[PDB]
Amino acid sequence: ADHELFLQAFEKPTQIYRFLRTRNLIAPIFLHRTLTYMSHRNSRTNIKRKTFKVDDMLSKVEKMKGEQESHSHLQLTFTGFFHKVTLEVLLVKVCHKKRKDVSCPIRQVPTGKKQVPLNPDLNQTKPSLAVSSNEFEPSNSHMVKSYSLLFRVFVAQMTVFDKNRRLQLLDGEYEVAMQEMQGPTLQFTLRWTLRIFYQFLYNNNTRQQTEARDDLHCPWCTLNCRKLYSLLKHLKLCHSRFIFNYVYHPKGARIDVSINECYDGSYAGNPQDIHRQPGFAFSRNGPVKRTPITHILVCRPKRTKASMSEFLTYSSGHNRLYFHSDTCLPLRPQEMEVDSEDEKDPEWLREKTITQIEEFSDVNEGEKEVMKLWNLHVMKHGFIADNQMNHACMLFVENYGQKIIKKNLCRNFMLHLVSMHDFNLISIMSIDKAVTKLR
Amino acid sequence: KEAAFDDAVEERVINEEYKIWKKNTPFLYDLVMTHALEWPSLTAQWLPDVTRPEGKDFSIHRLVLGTHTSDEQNHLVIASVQLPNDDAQFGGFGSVSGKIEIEIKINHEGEVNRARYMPQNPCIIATKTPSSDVLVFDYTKHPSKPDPSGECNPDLRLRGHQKEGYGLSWNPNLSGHLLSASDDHTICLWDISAVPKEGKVVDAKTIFTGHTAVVEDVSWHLLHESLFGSVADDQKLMIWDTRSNNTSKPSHSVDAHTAEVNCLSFNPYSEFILATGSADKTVALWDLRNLKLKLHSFESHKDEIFQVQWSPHNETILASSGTDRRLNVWDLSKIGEEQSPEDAEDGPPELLFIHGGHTAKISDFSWNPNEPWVICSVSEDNIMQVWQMAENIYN
Amino acid sequence: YSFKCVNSLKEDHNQPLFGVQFNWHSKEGDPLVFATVGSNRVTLYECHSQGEIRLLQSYVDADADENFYTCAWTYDSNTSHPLLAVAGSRGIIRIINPITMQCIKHYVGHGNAINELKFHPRDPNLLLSVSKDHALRLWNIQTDTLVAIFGGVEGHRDEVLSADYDLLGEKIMSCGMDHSLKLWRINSKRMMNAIKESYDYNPNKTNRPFISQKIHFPDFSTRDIHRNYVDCVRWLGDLILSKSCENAIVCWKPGKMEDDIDKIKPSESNVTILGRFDYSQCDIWYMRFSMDFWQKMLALGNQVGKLYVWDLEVEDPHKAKCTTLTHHKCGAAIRQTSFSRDSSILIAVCDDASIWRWDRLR
Ligand SMILES: [Mg+2]
Repeated sequence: ADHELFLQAFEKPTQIYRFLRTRNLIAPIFLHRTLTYMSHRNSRTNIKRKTFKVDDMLSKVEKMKGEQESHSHLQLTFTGFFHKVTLEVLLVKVCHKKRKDVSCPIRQVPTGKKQVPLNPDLNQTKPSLAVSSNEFEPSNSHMVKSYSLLFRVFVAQMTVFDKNRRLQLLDGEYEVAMQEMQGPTLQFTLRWTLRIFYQFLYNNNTRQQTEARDDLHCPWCTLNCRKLYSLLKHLKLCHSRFIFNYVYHPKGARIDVSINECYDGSYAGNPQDIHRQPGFAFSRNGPVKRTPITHILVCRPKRTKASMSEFLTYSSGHNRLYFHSDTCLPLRPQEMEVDSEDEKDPEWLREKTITQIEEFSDVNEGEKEVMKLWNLHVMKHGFIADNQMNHACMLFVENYGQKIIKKNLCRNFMLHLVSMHDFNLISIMSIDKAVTKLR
Repeated sequence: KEAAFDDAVEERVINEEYKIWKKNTPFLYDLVMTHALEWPSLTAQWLPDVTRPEGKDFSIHRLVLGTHTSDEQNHLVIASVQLPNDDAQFGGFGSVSGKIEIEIKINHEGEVNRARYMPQNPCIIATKTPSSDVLVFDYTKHPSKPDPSGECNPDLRLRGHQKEGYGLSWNPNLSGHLLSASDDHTICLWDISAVPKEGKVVDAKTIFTGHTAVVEDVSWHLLHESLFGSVADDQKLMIWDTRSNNTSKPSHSVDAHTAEVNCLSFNPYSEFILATGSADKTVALWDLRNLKLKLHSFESHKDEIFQVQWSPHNETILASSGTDRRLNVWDLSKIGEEQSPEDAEDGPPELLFIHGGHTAKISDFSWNPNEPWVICSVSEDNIMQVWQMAENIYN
Repeated sequence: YSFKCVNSLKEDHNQPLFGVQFNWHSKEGDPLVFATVGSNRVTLYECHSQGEIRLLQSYVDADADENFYTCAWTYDSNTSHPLLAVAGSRGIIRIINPITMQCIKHYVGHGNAINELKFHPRDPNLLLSVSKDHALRLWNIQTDTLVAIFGGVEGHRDEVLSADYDLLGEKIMSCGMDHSLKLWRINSKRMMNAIKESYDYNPNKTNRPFISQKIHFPDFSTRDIHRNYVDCVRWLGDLILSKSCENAIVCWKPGKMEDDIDKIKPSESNVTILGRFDYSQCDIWYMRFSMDFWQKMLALGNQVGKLYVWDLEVEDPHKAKCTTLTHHKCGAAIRQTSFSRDSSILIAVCDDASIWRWDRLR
């Protein structure tokens, strides 16, 4: 028993839900508090009227309160740099990304530069002041996202505001470091101027058992179910690629899990894409036509109540991929039209019969040619009723007039007419009539 | 490259997620109706009329659908649906043969970019086309069996635009009054309330130009016959009260969102409540009295937003659709309601519901009359879904 | 005329291999590259001097269980990248681009395992696929369309095994379990009209499915040669070569020595045998022989690990040649032989997922 089997098997379903866990945690598929059996969630009710013509006044007053205050230039000197050359300071302006824009727009405008000493030190001074106007404007409250401050000689950066248009920069002497492309640093000032258990079955060849820690939280999606009922539900529905069973060990709960057997998970889209030569499948970049279908799933619910004892959809249209009768290839939704790839005359048959005729030795070409030219037309229309035979020979020469003439074979045609009358299907009243219509 | 690998992965993931949502549906809705069309659509409109045959358990409704095929003949379509109108009935629920059927086909030149029926006459509808004009039709004047030849009676097309567009709105009070909005940065207005000499040529009565960006949407007032706003990618909403005679300077104009505005809608039951929708993945709203106040923001969509629609039969219920393959349902009453940490990790309170059916960019949706709480949705995957949420959620 | 074991390798999965194929599309001077397919893996090596061989690349299929069977080297007219296609028991045909290390094309239209793949010597988009479905198909690997289906009222009745293009590429032979060997033609007008059509079809253009060609008749056949299975045939100029489990290789021509190859009437009912070749212990089937691009020497694997070599020269097949190069390590079996474009090296696969190498000393 190479237990890697038990491993490899149960390996697969895990990572999937694992990824799905995070995804859903940020990518909700549906608000859980709406769920029926998760009714303990959504503690609030739906009891309120809340007329609207008053919603404004509550905000009309609230905005008087919400308007706290605002800030009303700047000037700051750079204490000499320190390290164990002119400086470069910029004003970068960030705006909101737009429709055609793939990333946020940033505008790095320089307010100016100065000449800092070459990594100076203390007690040597006896000085470049940076003064800023109101470069930022209140109109920018619709276009720019944020403003930051850049510093190079060698890189450094700071930002000016908060998302609430809240300045983050008071006035004072500050000591900061910087990086290139402890150690180098610069100073400056600023101024504004029941225990639960599991058991993992492997078709009884082996198994493994564990115990739930921090129970009533999903061992995969960490969903907080507050009842064995709701937990059992969420498990036997969401993490469906397995199967479960309720054992009720005396210690409070035990669930011996097993893998699903079928779990019919296969692509549910245009059933044709599955076979598009790769690179084109899942194109998702051009409308495509397909056959119409209609399903029904939720018609009228029961709305029963909880019952732990319990714990222990039709079609209309074509729902598959049809194939060509003779090559086993897919069938486009248009090719499945009136074309029915079937009729009375199979090519290979026409060939086979002529060939078989040619086996005969005791015949003249003035006979074989005739027999073939006739039997083929026989096949072509499928004559059965004896009352047809008159019209038959008629149409026969009606088609093969030019040929038998070009064959100069009409005389044996007449011999055939003789034979056929002999077999009681022609009247003399037409035999001649043939040679008549012939010319 | 990378994007290809990544997209393959994303596709497989979406497939899994839809599998799960399907497995989970029964405890979630009061109706599930799915149907596949041969060619997708870009339109949605419930006909305001309903018939309910007796001795049965179901109603009957008619829907207004468009068509954007690949290359072949285009068509305007309206089909039939048998909604269960019953509480005790449940082959499936009613007859065994069919619940949906096409009934109306009309030849069409170019795809359909927009289609709405006239409020005064449902037999009158409009049509936005890949061209730079407008088409109007009355189905009762054409057979359902389509002209095998092709193009047919345009039924009084219009004139006055130079690039295509998507805006479309009759005036509810005034017949014939209809607004348009196209890439021309202009709003063109015809009045077909009386055109005896049709000639298939009517020019727009008035042409407004106040946006300097490609306009996106326009909607009349709901009570006033002389009031309507404007939407372009300027992120500027402009208020256009007519009878003031200035196609250049509107009555009002402000910035709505930081991204381009897409969809716009007014509350029916109120007088002042506006519902706005933009590319900002945001949802704002305003009032006719004062405007310098973004009243609120719904912030859960994860991509652009293309449609907003208030609820009939419900004063405080709205709907937000976009591209994220999701669909939201909000609540104006639960604005900032203290909820449990698990209720909060579920989501903010005022957000009411989220639809989980489609698996592509949700093209369009619609409420309906004649039925309290149901909405049909159309994606780009030839997919039409109709549903009814479970009842317990409200009350 | 002397090869020496200058290297021998072995896999790890130990499951027998079957395929060996030098890339006979080497721009003169480029290194020697060759590949080999096993249970469910492919292998990329390069011949180096001093009996050195260097692992290059390897892929594997996990999603099912298959025992790959054959391979073939080709290129792309568009950008000249090397191209390799393989197929196994599942009956699917895959197409891999080593330059990107990916499969770009897959084909599924058979009903059983596949047994061999070859290409038209001239056209590089024509793939012949022989199966157990009694049907020999033929694809346009470029426009993604089938062309012909040889088999039917007069086809093979049991599990076609092996086929071989003529030297110029207009005539084919086929052999299968039913002791039967049949001739097909390609030069027919109808056929080449079909091919040209195949090179022209847009699915978006028409609402019609492309129309293949069904052929229900060999040009000529017989079963009088062997009284056992036949599992490998080789065109010889205008002569024929074939082997059975009867421990002898035979050369013959249809009809009489006077009978031209291109005048043969379909109802021909005579064949002319010329000579026989001999060896020992080939008492099982599915074992192949190969030949140099210069058609001057003969290689053949063996059941007990031996070898047997002849010359395709004036050496009279009565007493043409006898050359057995042998080593003492594996005598499990040897499936298949393969030469370079020149006659420098010769590889063969043992039944135990072990490789061999023999460097010639002329
Ligand atoms: Mg693919």
